[PDB]
Amino acid sequence: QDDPPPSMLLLDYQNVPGIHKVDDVVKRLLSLEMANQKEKLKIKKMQLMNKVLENPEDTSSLEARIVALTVK
Amino acid sequence: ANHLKFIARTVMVQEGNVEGAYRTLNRILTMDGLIEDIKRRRYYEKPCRRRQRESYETCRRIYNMEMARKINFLMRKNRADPWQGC
Amino acid sequence: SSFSIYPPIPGQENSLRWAGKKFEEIPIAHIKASYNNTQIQVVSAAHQPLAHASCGTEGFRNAKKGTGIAAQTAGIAAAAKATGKGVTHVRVVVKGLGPGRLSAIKGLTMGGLEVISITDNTPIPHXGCRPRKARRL
Amino acid sequence: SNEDLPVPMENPYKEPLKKCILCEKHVDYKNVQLLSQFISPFTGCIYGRHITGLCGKKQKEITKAIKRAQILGFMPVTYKDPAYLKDPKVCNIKYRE
Amino acid sequence: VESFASMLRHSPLTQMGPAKNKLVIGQIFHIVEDDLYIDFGGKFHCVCKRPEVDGEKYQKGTRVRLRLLDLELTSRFLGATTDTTILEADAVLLGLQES
Amino acid sequence: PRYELALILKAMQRPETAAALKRTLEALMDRGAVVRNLENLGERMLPYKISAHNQRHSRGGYFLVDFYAPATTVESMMEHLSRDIDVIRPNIVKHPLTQEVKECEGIVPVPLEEKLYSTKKR
Amino acid sequence: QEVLQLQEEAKTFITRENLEARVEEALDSPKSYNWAITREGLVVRPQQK
RNA sequence: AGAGUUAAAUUAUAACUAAGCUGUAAAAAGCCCUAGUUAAAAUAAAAUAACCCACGAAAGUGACUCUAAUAAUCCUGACACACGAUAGCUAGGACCCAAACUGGGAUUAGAUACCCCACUAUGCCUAGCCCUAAACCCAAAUAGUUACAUAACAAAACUA
Ligand SMILES: [K+]
Ligand SMILES: [Mg+2]
Ligand SMILES: [Mg+2]
Ligand SMILES: [Mg+2]
Ligand SMILES: [Mg+2]
Ligand SMILES: [Mg+2]
Ligand SMILES: [Mg+2]
Ligand SMILES: [Mg+2]
Ligand SMILES: [Mg+2]
Ligand SMILES: [Mg+2]
Ligand SMILES: [Mg+2]
Ligand SMILES: [Mg+2]
Ligand SMILES: [Mg+2]
Ligand SMILES: [Mg+2]
Ligand SMILES: [Mg+2]
Ligand SMILES: [Mg+2]
Ligand SMILES: [Mg+2]
Ligand SMILES: [Mg+2]
Ligand SMILES: [Mg+2]
Ligand SMILES: [Mg+2]
Ligand SMILES: [Mg+2]
Ligand SMILES: [Mg+2]
Ligand SMILES: [Mg+2]
Ligand SMILES: [Mg+2]
Ligand SMILES: [Mg+2]
Repeated sequence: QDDPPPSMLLLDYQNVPGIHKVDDVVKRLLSLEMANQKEKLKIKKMQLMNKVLENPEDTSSLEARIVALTVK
Repeated sequence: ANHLKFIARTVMVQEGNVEGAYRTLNRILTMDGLIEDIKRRRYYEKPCRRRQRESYETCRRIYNMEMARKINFLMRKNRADPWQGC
Repeated sequence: SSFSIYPPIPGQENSLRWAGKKFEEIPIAHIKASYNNTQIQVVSAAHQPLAHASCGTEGFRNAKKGTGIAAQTAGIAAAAKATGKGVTHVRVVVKGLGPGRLSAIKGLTMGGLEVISITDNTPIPHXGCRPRKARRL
Repeated sequence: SNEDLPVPMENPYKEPLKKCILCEKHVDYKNVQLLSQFISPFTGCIYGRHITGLCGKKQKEITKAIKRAQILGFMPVTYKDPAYLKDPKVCNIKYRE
Repeated sequence: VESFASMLRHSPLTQMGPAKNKLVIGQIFHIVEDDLYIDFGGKFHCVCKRPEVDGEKYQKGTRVRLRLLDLELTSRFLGATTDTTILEADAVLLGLQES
Repeated sequence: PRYELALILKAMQRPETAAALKRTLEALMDRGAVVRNLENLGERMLPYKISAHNQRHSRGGYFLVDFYAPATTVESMMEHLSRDIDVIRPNIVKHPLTQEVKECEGIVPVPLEEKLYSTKKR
Repeated sequence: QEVLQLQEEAKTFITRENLEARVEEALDSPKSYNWAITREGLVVRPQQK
């Protein structure tokens, strides 16, 4: 079982630069606090494959799909 | 029960006649379908009959509105035939 | 002569006074026209009853009271009792659908009473109590 | 060698498809006036497609928007709000004859 | 010898384009008491009624002006494998030809 | 905005109306909500009499609050407003601006359908 | 782009510091969403009254 | 599948007036603790939109709001696993209204039927079971073709 930390930016609003210079207000509005269960699954799936899979960019591989089904 | 009174389903007579005003009220209900609705709520129809009634009402509305179009489309072909005894 | 079907809204101020009183001040004539009986009651603007009449009280009995003529006579009788108490105009509210709707409306007209507004308040459930089963006559 | 033969091109005379009244417009449950124009003033019923004339997308949205206002307390249920009785007529139904 | 394809390109019918809302002149070839059978050069003959003004000068061979709406009236009804033609055309009168 | 609070308040004077909004917004902030703005729709006569807290109300004021809140705290906000007596009817809906107006092209005409029966001589 | 507009929108959010000011301002500036539609599809704003 | 919510009708109940009220092709029985109007919880059911044809594997679902959410990088497959309207059973709670059974009235040669009046199981909520339907679109799943060609009828014919 996994537990995504609450105060983390959602999947989309991570790689964009200049986040840590923003005030706590916007960081609160983008964290998992103001995101529904759907955004939580993305973070679970993103972390899970990066720990077990070898090549994360491959989605058609059987191992990648097994990880995806396990999250569901 | 909670709404204001004498606003809904209300008409006012003009020039002192009441038969004309009443017929206006009936056309209001018939167009909105309340008159037939009250008729069908006197007794209860099972959902089996309700769908069988909506499959006969819809079919009639298709045939009638299609035969109506053909009549209007062919209506112009009713003038006196110019080639009588040709 | 611009005439509007819709009633004068109480919130506004419409200069349309019958017999010196406003629209809401005019008494009410409730008509419950069922499939077997027709009951007519006239009430004041404060919902205080003035006179009551029905096909049963006018001598009609059993099946006879459900006919149109019985409702027509009830309208005449109710208007006469109402006119005795001094009412000229009345707003008639029709309740239910039955054979006595037309007769009762013109019954008040020929009984010495004048109507200005017609309202239909038939009980229309929006989904409500389940009605009785069908009749396999 | 013959250049007079027709070319396989799409029809250039395709007139643009008809737009519904509320096309590209955002319906809402807060503007009673927009929702009130599609309700019969005497009874309070909601007109169908054959009377309203709206498309298949803005007819369901109007229906859902109206019913949301019925319960949330923004418009009357059994009659049209008399304040919006003088708005321009968009429906194609005539009661007076 | 002119190829048939070249004939269609320069034909007046092709240059007309869509038949809706086109001002086309025609000639009357048959007269009834109230119906004027007008030939406008199309496949069929359109029928129009005599106007109340200058109605006495609408005679056989007279040229009039038309506004074509449908070149040939034809519609499809349910249960019909083939459309039922009317063998006529739809047009309206804008007056008589100004010679 | 993410959530919209369709708030209806009992008709009263300026001081208590401000106090009612002040504590209602305070309750929202306690649950972890960042309110964007407050919109006033004025006082209007209610469409129908609404029974709330053993009272019959015919006139009330309309107010609208939009905020970002976690999904699990919606029930607490609804439950809190139910116990309050100065609010006649609270309702929470997702903000209509969250969804985008889907692009439309036109009313595509549906041709009449053929080949619904056999071609035998009827 | 999405986070940039939230950066600007964060300035006007209601905080406990300006809870009174926003409430007082709201009670003095009524606004309505009502607008009608014509047959041709043009928007009619009742604010012209 | 959960949580919260109620517009129209109806009833307990109160006030006022009236002597009758319900019911049928026609009546009787029942009621008179009643009927009409005004004020009004709970329970139950979801007008118009729907002349739309969407979601689910099927049975099913169309009052409002929020939360969770609709397998497979996209073949076939049982006696195995999971599900399955309505009626019925076990335990608790609810009961407006409808209503098998039962009693009364009428009809009839008889009517333990059709028609009228009263009321119960039950239809409802929570937990468990039962696993049956004209569960029928009487047309099995996946890919396709419009070629060949009309038993009849129906919803045209066919290949892997
Ligand atoms: K409903
Ligand atoms: Mg109610
Ligand atoms: Mg449940
Ligand atoms: Mg007796
Ligand atoms: Mg009573
Ligand atoms: Mg009780
Ligand atoms: Mg369906
Ligand atoms: Mg499947
Ligand atoms: Mg699927
Ligand atoms: Mg399989
Ligand atoms: Mg079962
Ligand atoms: Mg059951
Ligand atoms: Mg059961
Ligand atoms: Mg047993
Ligand atoms: Mg039990
Ligand atoms: Mg019971
Ligand atoms: Mg009962
Ligand atoms: Mg018996
Ligand atoms: Mg079935
Ligand atoms: Mg079978
Ligand atoms: Mg099958
Ligand atoms: Mg199979
Ligand atoms: Mg499959
Ligand atoms: Mg197939
Ligand atoms: Mg044969």
